[PDB]
Amino acid sequence: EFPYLLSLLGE
Amino acid sequence: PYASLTEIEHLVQSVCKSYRETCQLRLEDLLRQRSNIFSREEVTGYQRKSMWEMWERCAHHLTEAIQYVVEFAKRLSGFMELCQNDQIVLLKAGAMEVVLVRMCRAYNADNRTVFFEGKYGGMELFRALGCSELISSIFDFSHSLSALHFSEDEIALYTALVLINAHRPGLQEKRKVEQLQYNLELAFHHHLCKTHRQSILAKLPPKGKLRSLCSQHVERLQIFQHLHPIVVQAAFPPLYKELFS
Ligand SMILES: O=S(=O)(c1ccccc1)N(CC(F)(F)F)c1ccc(C(O)(C(F)(F)F)C(F)(F)F)cc1
Repeated sequence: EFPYLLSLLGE
Repeated sequence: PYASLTEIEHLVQSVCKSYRETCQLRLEDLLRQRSNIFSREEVTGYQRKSMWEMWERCAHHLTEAIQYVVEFAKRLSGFMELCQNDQIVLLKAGAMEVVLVRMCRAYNADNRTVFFEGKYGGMELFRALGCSELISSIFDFSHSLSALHFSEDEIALYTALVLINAHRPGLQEKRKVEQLQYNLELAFHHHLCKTHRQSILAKLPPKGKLRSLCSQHVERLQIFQHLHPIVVQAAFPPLYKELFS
């Protein structure tokens, strides 16, 4: 439930 | 499986480098800008801003600070080894805590001001937010940290431990986090021993201090959000909502 957090972790 | 002295020395270097690459503002820049202080006119400008606009500005700036903490986490030795769930649990719980610690760099104890939007200003700049007690708590916490005179390397090693805290509820691989935490503790203690600064240990903030400040922040956010729910929807960063909503 954390798409922007995962996106940052993935960048 | 525990770490050699060489691995611990490497870990000190690694953590300091990660901080160096993600500290957002350079300490030398912050210090040299102490004489640049918001004029009475500019302070009046801020105080006249609406509550919602001040809240949205502060949410923006906090979110930017939080992105740098995430980058710090990503470059930290052994963070990538954590499962995805635990990465989120640690950051959701700890990111704001790290920001509150990092804030002392931008705080001038001589005149009780903080670097904000390009100049130094006192707590009165923040009147429009309508949460004087929270503001006061934040300035008090920065003042307590100013007295320790952290080095940048100390800030690096201490914020690593603020993030890698095995006692967060919800962690699924507690033991792995305990091991990473222990090694980071060894690195922090090693560095302090070499620099003759072990005396700071007794002076560090009491355990649930950071937790208290973060819980107050969330409460004030919830009160705001309750009073202005469309503003939060329309104008707060998504990351901020995910972290705090
Ligand atoms: O915690 S705050 O109340 C806050 C409110 C709303 C959104 C984010 C943060 N606020 C406290 C303060 F008293 F300082 F205002 C806050 C303001 C500014 C910051 C910032 O530290 C800084 F530097 F801008 F002042 C930053 F965000 F950047 F970190 C952090 C928290």
